[PDB]
Amino acid sequence: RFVDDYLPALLAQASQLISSEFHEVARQHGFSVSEWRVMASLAGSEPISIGQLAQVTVTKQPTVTRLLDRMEARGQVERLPHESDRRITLVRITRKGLKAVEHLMELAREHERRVLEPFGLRRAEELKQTLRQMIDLHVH
Amino acid sequence: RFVDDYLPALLAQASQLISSEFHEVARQHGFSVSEWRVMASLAGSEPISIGQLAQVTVTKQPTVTRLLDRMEARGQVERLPHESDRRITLVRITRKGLKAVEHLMELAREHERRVLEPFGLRRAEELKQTLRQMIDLHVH
Ligand SMILES: O=C(O)CCc1c[nH]c2ccccc12
Ligand SMILES: O=C(O)CCc1c[nH]c2ccccc12
Repeated sequence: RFVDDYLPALLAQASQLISSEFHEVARQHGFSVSEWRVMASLAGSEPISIGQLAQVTVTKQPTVTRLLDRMEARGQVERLPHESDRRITLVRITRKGLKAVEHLMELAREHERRVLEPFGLRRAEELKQTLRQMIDLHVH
Repeated sequence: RFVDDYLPALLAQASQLISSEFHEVARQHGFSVSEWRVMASLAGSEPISIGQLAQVTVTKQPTVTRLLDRMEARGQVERLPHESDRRITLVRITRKGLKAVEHLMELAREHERRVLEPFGLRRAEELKQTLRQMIDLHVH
């Protein structure tokens, strides 16, 4: 059957199944999916643009802006002007947001280790390498 | 940074970027994303359950049921009773739906070939193999 080997379908199914496993943990720790994606994407990062955040969190930019309105109100993130461009807003995690998400990030790493363990280090690194190359070739 | 190598984030970004490329083609041919996923998942398939269709199309089951209401009204799919279980509904593509989607499926195969060409046959097959194994290990 067409769908059994069609790459976009395989990527989307694998992504949904693994992510839905971790979302149960995230919600048990008081996070929504979008809050978790934003804080995990910003943790240990320099400030990035709203558009970059939208791409890496796979969230539409108007949705991200509304999310940042409330996460900034809760002191978990901060928006800042671009040092040069008046049309670009940067965003960073605050210390409060980092402390809020650090434990969950450790649980995320453990869950990822469990997902990748049956494949071995070689196949795991090959998968991550291929995905990174694909993203860098298709990002706008 | 955590997010740069986190497998669920890599899978979701790669999936979104590649799929969004093909969705432009699908809509130019008059398909919505959900209609394309249903018809492509059913093409060349025996009847499958609603729950199976929801999993492979990564669409919530109530959403799939509403979608099938209108696709069945347009004669593109047919729901049928399970030969044994009264609690299971099966669904299939009709000849009309297959003829509607066949050309688009060829374009999908060409787009996939372009996406995978830089990686080579070995890395492409390794990726598809790993994704299939991951789905089969995490599907409920
Ligand atoms: O490209 C998409 O629309 C998402 C990938 C995808 C998930 N399930 C699918 C079933 C058939 C064709 C494509 C898909
Ligand atoms: O697990 C998810 O919520 C989807 C995967 C995902 C996409 N972008 C992300 C950014 C940070 C952490 C996880 C993700």
